[PDB]
Amino acid sequence: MGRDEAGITGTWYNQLGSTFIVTAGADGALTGTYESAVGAAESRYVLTGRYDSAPATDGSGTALGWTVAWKNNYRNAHSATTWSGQYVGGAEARINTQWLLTSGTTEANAWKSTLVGHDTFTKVK
Amino acid sequence: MGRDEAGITGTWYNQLGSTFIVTAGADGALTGTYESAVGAAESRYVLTGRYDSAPATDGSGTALGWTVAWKNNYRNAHSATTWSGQYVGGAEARINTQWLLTSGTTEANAWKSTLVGHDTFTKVK
Amino acid sequence: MGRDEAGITGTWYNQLGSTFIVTAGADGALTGTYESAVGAAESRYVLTGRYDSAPATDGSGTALGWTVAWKNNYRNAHSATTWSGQYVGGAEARINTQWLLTSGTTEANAWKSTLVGHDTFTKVK
Amino acid sequence: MGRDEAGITGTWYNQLGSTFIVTAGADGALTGTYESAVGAAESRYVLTGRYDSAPATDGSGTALGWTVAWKNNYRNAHSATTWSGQYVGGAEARINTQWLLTSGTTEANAWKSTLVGHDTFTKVK
Repeated sequence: MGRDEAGITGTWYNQLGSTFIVTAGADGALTGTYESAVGAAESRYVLTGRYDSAPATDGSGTALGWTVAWKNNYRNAHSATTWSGQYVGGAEARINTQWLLTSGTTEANAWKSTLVGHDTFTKVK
Repeated sequence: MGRDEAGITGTWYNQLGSTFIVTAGADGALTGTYESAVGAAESRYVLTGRYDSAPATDGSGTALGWTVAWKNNYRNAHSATTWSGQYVGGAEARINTQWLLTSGTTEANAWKSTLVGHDTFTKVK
Repeated sequence: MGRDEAGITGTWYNQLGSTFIVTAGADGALTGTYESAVGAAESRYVLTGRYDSAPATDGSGTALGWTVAWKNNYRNAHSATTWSGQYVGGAEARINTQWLLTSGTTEANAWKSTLVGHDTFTKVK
Repeated sequence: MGRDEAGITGTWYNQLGSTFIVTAGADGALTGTYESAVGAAESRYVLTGRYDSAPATDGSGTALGWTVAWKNNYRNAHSATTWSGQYVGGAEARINTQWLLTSGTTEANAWKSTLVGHDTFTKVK
């Protein structure tokens, strides 16, 4: 099994009130669902990603990332977000991320296609 | 099938000489392998991601993203990159992306954990 | 005078313990000094930037940005950070930012030249 | 004088057709005007920034950054862009940047306040 397979697997909540439900595989796979509290989103969306299944043992976090394309049976926002970050274990376990949200645009509007931000996920709230 | 399922599936090359091999599923799945020409990388790494399988029909690109965790049997760089971007079809087809590369760090070094950049992928070179 | 000239001018502190001392001009100028609690930095560095001197009156924040090149008489880290964000007034006044920190690199290493992060500045601590 | 004071000072053009006119001071100051070919912009805007006036001599680029707040006598877009990058000298001299464009928003919309992109500036076109 992956070192933080147990630590990562489960339900996570960010500062916006969004819900991230993920299963970490022994090989490095992340699969689950994402529900955003904001934006052009309704209900759950598929996510997939990857994590470092053999992280450093020096107190460093565990690198990971995942993607959601914002299409499900209720809604299509013609966009995708990727979160890139690290898992930090312990009593106050966290996933600290930065994200890039790209919308489909014409070539003329591609300069304004991509939003950037940061989400912190915790096991409570 | 997804609108750009055929357009996205295949081999792509970026400005650094890296090779992105991807299969787009009808549902929105991206699976494949990534080989970086630079950095702490050797040979192929698993990737997974998502794309908008029903994009707009107004000339807009197709939003997508994917993740690579930089661990395989040869090397572990304790890091993950996510690419967020859009596919643009046509004779000069492209995937234009921005990326976030997070390394596992201690809490003290988390401020310097994340690199940002941009890759443009084409079907040739 | 600028709408938030009074609100912006002064001393600000971020989550890392860094100190941002700024004067906002009536025209949109930002001038001052920055002292980082982390990284390849010692003592104060010159900063300059700009802010929207006539922001919206709908409860929106006030857009602004500034730059520090990390050279002073004590130290040169061959790098520059830009912070881009907005000022939010009130009892819990804040400047919420995202930043890009570019280091001078060879062309071969340019892909790994730029760090990204986020700082929140407040009037206390 | 700064090592690349002469190299940086002048007129630069990016891939969008925007015009960046800058004077580099011996101390590290950047002052000038910016004219964007795209977005909510008309004519010239004030810019200010900083550069490393004593860069490395190992073939590395010269770190720099600057800010434009998008208010002038013609237009106010309640936003600011910061460019962070490096100057690379030679026959094909370039300023390679990444940028963050923050708009003033309500707290509810702050998650979608910031665009990210990349501009490459050259002395011709």
